[PDB]
Amino acid sequence: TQGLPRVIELFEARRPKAKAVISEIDGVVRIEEGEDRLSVFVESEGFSKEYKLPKDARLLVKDGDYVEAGQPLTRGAIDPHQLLEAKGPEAVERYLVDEIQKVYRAQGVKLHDKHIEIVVRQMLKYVEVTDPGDSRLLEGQVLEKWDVEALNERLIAEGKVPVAWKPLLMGVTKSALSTKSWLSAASFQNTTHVLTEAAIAGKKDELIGLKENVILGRLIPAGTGSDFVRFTQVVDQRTLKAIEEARKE
Amino acid sequence: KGEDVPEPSVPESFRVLVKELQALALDVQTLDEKDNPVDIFEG
Amino acid sequence: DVPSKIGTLLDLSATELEQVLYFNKYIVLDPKGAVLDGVPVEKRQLLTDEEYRELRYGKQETYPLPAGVDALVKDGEEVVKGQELAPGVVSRMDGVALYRFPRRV
Amino acid sequence: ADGGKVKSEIYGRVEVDLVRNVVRVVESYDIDARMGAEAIQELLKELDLEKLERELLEEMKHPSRARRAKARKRLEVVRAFLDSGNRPEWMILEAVPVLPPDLRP
Repeated sequence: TQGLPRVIELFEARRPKAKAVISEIDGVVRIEEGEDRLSVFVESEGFSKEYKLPKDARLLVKDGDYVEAGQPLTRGAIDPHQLLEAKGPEAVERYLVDEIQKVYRAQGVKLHDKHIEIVVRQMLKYVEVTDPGDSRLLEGQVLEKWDVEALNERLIAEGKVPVAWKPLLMGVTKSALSTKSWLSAASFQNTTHVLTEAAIAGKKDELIGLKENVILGRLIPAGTGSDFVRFTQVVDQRTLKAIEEARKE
Repeated sequence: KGEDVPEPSVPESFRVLVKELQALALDVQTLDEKDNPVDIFEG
Repeated sequence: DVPSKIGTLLDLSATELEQVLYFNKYIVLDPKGAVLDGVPVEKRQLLTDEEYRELRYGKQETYPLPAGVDALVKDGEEVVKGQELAPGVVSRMDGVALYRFPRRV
Repeated sequence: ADGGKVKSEIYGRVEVDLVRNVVRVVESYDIDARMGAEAIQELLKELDLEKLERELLEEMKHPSRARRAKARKRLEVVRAFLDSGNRPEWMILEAVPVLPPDLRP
């Protein structure tokens, strides 16, 4: 796949068309039988992995090749889900960006990597629990919501658990819905449930992002509306010596 | 008059939100920085 | 809702159970159900429209008889389910019989 | 009757039959099977919460382990409730509020 379908395919982060095989472990190569069914082996002393290939498989490794864990073996797309859990979230990040730009580049567009970088960061924004601290061990939680409950339950009030987590590859749209903010979660198709679930629990918003604030018509928390700037006041010289004449009476 | 437009302190569409919700139950209550109920009505 | 937010906090097997408890006949044996039925009372669980009648207000099923025909059962008699009360009617319930308004003294 | 004598052996409403000179007790218990939304409303109003937090934090250490995800999906709601403050009785309204006139003119 190429063009705009591919750009979606990456952001949405889906098992792509042409799920090119990638070695689960590093070792040596051992391709066998080009006729009946075709298969590539990855093997060392100890582990020995067998990957059965469609035949129509356009693999580009000749026999007895040395190999690296998570490195493509059959050519085509990598299932960025298989990559994550087999090479890393950081490593996944750098793949995605590199691969989207690939389309935009080859059609002819120039645009900064740091742009795509920002979105890919959100595609990773989430984590699933292993052995919890004050919840159930199946929950999907924001990475830096469970950061105050990690190296702070150890920075002062130590005890219980730092909470063990695992990274998760949310696909842009699915990373959209799972937001702390009932306000924005509402706009989406199922509005009852958000408002149901959310009301049962104390659920406060905080109005971190933008969409949320717009929904209530509040003043956007960016630019002229960013706390960092908005509070700035301005006074005149003659006016400032109208405070020297009035603050010690 | 020739005055520098308004400064719409609380947007109507906020008040209309709070209420449509109340008419369904669901408390919906506002809070300031330090975290004490603030109130957006009073009209 | 999608999971059934009330019909979780009291089990109430998803819905149907939770759904019948106003319209679709059926009553829930709220507190301290102290009865029998097939087994003892099912406490935090449903019960049919007939089940409540049999349990508090009592089952008093009338056994009406055609004029001219003499019945079978005597005055003080414990009559069982499947036992013929008359050559005209049967007993759907296990209970004692009596003469409500006679025709021949 | 007969002073401290003839004892009743069954749970039941009573009939006194002065013609028959017999007392009868009808098999019916004093169950409190209310119905409608008050039934469910009552059922939640009589529900200890942190006790149900124990019933399920003790449903994690000694379960049969066949459909454990069912008791888990119950916990979500329970703890969500428990920490929020929401008396889960307010899921059945006493007063329905009315939206102002010209918010639906």
